[PDB]
Amino acid sequence: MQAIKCVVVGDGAVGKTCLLISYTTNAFPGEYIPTVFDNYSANVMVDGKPVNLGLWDTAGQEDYDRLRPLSYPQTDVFLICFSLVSPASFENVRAKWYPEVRHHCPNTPIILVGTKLDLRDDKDTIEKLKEKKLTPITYPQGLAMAKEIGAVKYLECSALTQRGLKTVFDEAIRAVL
Amino acid sequence: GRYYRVAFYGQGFFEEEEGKEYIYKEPKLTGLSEISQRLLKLYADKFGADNVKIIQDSNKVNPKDLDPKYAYIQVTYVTPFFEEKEIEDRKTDFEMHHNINRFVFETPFTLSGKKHGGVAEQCKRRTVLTTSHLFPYVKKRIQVISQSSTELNPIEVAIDEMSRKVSELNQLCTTEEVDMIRLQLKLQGSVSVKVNAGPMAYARAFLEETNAKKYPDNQVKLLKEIFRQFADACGQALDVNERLIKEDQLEYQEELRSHYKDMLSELSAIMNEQIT
Repeated sequence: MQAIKCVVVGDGAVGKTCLLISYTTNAFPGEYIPTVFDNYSANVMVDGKPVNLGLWDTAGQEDYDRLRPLSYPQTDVFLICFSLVSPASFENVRAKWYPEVRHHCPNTPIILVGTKLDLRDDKDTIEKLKEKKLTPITYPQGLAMAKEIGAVKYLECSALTQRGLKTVFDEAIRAVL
Repeated sequence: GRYYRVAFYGQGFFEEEEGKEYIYKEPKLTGLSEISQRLLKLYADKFGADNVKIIQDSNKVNPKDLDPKYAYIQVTYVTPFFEEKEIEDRKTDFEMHHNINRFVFETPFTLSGKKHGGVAEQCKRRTVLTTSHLFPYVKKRIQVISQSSTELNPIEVAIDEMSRKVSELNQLCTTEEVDMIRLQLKLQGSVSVKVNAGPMAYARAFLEETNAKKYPDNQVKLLKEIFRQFADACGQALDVNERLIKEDQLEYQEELRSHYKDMLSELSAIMNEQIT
């Protein structure tokens, strides 16, 4: 069984741990069993074949900047996560995460993931975002970011509805194989 | 394959299936979104897409909670369940895949009503469902005809999670050919947690002497012993990773050894034992 190292990066509170727990345990986010441990694995059937996918769940806050790259050696594919209803995490794709990954890993395939798809259409989320004079990230803008940073894929998903969730990790594996 | 619990609730919608509960047998490595969407589609075609809803909560459904204007399909991933007497007689993976009629899933809950809490408040139910016929079967699904459940209190969850981590790390270290990427993923997620609470979160919630005594001494005794084994199994996996790493992972390995050594220091102070 071929193991693949995939490293997930992004600002705190964009949903990354939730996505990874939900996906790798095959549970809806509301029913996830809490764990005190970090990182996750899963066996994915990709194009007919089962592969092992090791998922590194990294802390995105500034107090962790200097040590986090020690996780980058031996990575096959990166996920750079932002939240579709958090414009500020979307800007940090370009201000922080894209430069950090390449400043360390010049040729590793990047997949840009927009998380929390379900809340882009959420009225309360819209109305709370409108209160700060912000607005959800559209699919065109995520694609435009995907182009500026040279990601091999642009992907939108929602742990709650499961939409686009299978696809993110299928593509993570297809960018390597 | 992969097995799923599906339960139907929809008084003005279902007929034979109304009130019933099944284990669906799906193709190998099928995920939760693939069966949920199919079921959603399949019954949205009978009742109309606007009238069909998934129930994600895995606790037993109380029909009083459901809008009579909707049919509902509860879907939950389950795994084949065997007790320790069954796990010895069953030999191959084909023996875990054959003649099975019991299936287990887990539900998070706290005694305040919240589903989720910190380690000192978080409990866990284990529900074992039993089907009327053994798998493999001519049909894709088999009706569940009984269920049984046990629950774990927070320190029993702490004991359970730490004990399995020991066995996991122990297993990694003694496999003939070690997958390095798998070993480091579980090593770094043991001695170097930064997102989740960390294994020391159990030690601080249950083993500290400046907490109000709340759990039987024999259980506190046993969690301590398990933590001694955990600290052991971290040091062994660490050393195995020493031999395997190439020059690109010298600084990452030394960073993992420094987090390990802080963890053992903190554990030493809580347990008033010098740990490794």
